[PDB]
Amino acid sequence: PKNPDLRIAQLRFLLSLPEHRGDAAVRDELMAAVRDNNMAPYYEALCKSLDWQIDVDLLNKMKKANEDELKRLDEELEDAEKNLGESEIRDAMMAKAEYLCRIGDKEGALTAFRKTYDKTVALGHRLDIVFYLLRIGLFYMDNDLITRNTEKAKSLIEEGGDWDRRNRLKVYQGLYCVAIRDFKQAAELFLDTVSTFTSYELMDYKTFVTYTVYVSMIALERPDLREKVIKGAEILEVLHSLPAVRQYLFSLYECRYSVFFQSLAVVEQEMKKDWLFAPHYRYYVREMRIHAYSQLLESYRSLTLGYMAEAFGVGVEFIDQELSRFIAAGRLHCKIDKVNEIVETNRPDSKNWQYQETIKKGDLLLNRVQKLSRVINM
Amino acid sequence: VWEDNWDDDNVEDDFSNQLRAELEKHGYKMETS
Amino acid sequence: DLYSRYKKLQQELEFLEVQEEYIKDEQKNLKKEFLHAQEEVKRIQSIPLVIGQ
Amino acid sequence: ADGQATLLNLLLRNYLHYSLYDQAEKLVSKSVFPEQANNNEWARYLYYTGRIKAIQLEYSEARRTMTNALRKAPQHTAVGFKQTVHKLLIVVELLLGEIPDRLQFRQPSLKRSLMPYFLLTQAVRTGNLAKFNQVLDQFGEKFQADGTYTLIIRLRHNVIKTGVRMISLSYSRISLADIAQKLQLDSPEDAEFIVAKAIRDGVIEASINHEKGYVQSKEMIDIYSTREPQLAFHQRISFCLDIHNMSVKAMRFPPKSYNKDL
Amino acid sequence: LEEGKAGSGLRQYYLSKIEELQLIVNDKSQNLRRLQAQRNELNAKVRLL
Amino acid sequence: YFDYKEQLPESAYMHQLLGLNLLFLLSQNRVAEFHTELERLPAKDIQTNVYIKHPVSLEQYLMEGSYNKVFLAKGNIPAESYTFFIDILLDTIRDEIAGCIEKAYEKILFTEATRILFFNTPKKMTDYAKKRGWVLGPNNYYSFASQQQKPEDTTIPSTELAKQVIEYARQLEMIV
Repeated sequence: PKNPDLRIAQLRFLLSLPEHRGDAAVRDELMAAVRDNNMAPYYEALCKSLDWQIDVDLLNKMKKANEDELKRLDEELEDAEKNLGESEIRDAMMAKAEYLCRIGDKEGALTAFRKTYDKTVALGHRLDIVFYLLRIGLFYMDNDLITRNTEKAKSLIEEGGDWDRRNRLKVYQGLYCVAIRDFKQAAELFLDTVSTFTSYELMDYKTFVTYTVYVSMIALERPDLREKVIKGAEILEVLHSLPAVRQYLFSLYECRYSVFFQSLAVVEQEMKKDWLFAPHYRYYVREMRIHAYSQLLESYRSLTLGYMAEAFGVGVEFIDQELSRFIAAGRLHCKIDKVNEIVETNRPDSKNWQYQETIKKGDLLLNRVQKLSRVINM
Repeated sequence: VWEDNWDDDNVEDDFSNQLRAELEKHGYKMETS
Repeated sequence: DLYSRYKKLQQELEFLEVQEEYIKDEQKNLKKEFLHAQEEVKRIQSIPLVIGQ
Repeated sequence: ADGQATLLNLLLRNYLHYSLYDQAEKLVSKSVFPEQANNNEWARYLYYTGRIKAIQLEYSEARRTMTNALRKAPQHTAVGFKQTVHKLLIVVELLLGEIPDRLQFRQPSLKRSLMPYFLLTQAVRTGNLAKFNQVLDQFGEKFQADGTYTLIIRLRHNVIKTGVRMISLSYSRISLADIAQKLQLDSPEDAEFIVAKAIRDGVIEASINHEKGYVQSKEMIDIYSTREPQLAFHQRISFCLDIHNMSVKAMRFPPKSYNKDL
Repeated sequence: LEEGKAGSGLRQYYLSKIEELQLIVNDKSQNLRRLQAQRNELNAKVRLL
Repeated sequence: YFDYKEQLPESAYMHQLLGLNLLFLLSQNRVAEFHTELERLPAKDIQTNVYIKHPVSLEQYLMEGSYNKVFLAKGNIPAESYTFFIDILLDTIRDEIAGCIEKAYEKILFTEATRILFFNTPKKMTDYAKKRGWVLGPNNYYSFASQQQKPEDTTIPSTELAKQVIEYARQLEMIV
């Protein structure tokens, strides 16, 4: 839900896999378990927790408090029923669904948000229900259930984009677009960060900037950064929060690998141990290394091993297999030269290949018109 | 997109045996290599 | 009647086969007349003209 | 012959474990093949004839038809039964050098079934002889205890062929120390011999040199861009205009088949 | 005997295939003459213009 | 051997005669018929004798190109009396192996031919001098007529391009 129990219960990823940081997560998890009715989440995730000595102590109180608040919400729902009114019943069933989201049960919250989903007097309240399903869909990390209500509730707005409602849906677009590997369409989502504010519901502002600095720093080239973020005052204002981001931006834009490789271990360690950003940590590393190799190798035709080894600050035996794997596997440039131990490429990818970029659509289109010939008479 | 999972699985699975991360080792390989 | 349908049918084979080059001539000539009359009715539209409403 | 085909499934299954004779069912069992689908007989029957055709290392036919057969039969079960045809599928796929792993299928059966074969089916790409030779027999129980160890005892000698094929997709010219020592094969005889066998294929070009003992190479594999282009894509223009021209016939004749009745 | 039913039978079937080729020439004349009537109707239309 | 009735008992020399058949097919450069023939032979009749796996291992070594394994493995053949026939196989493949190793793309030095080629008996330097017909330099083998072909004058391909244009007006404008 929108309560801090989404983040406290969201730290279960770093609570489960690593055993070193599993002390603070169980510290604020066990301490914060008495808040927002955290019984069912940690009881389901009890396998990654301590023994049953202190576990069975508070369960007797939480199981009766859950029934007390549940029967009080049922009494309020019965008092609001059989009466002339729309917002009262929607607030009763909606509050019951919010408590059922606090306990973490999507069955009674599924039928509850289905009933109040059918009692929507306007489309804005319906989109609010959709967001109420997204705030728990982030914890449940479901794929289609979060795209169905947004795909159906996306069209037919007719009321214009609000300041933080449509921007909040844009933040959700940043969430599911950072989860997926789609970047060329996600590089335009965070452009409205000026209207964003500190939203304790899903992600803090510093966490939103910290999460978008990877897709923006890697998924964008130098002109895209110079136009979008370098020209904008957003990163110019928020760079003072953490001095490291300024180093990873001025070092990458300045093409200084001596500090980039020495300080890249912080990006490697911080990149993992995250809820939604950890399973994709391998794509940012390789994509950023091939992006930097294409950046430096773009303006450089021939490169000796001296200036390259001194520039990157690493042995030749490692960049040898690096380029060996990234020429065939990565497919970034043409054949490499090693007759004089000097990387020398040609890259004839403009004159003839610029016209040869359509031969793929010509061959696939040729098979497609062969299928068109297959449709003939059958 | 399952199209990118071929390269991500190629390099990710390729490095699953040894030198998985290798980013933490460069700091020790700078002075030795 | 039974065996005569072959040799009697050959007359229809020649009468229908002879129409190939004929329909070739029509489809190759009627489009030349189509562009002739098309340019004849197209050249009627002249630059000097009056503007109405 | 539906019932006769179902009897042929159990007879061929009786001939599946140990028959190994190909004088009758091969080139004699092949019949007119009437409409016999049953929506499952393509999966199980094609899996049977693919298991029979899996002894000669079929690379083109059994790949596409057995992968399609894996894509068939989704009605009842596509997880508990497709794990074996998927196992043999990737086993015969890793022989070509390019082994596609599990990407579009998410089920907790092929994972546990593929865990012992995973490290080696990924170890085929790198192609290490001495280490992986001991890694296979180290913990190898099921994939080598499957019987007669035929395809794996041929794979132990196929590692060098998949590796040299990875070199064929990799750089063309061969060095004397870097890539020869990297491939665990320091022998200028079979190196230049196999590389020459790759030159006589016609898909790539290379050269050999000897000045002080090391093998030099100009490694100019520049594409035909600005190098005899007319002779390069001349047959591409003629062939593409012939296929697109018979496609123009294929868009001129159907209109005749349309106006034929009216 | 067995000739008029077998020899003239396969010769009559070959004559039916010849009738199929004359059906290809036939319907080619049909659609070619209908399209010919279309072009003649358009050129006759601009003739009316 | 190839009969419908399977009641015929398999003879002990059947695999031997089929081994001589594979030796003849591999000797006559018919290795394609061997590749398409590798399907019927795996019947698992004995699979413990070295003669059953000998043709497939020797042919696989032929595909690998490692000739040192065959020469060092010459003493591994048992007392079976086809060793002289194996020497005949080497006598009928020495022209293909020696012919492919002496292609002479750019240049090769004799210090390698001493190891790749056979013993110091002057049979290859005499027969190959009258077979290949090349020049003999100062203890070195020179290679001529390598990438020396002059490109076309663009006259004939222009004529065939004109004929292709004629065919384009033909096929593109035939029914009209």
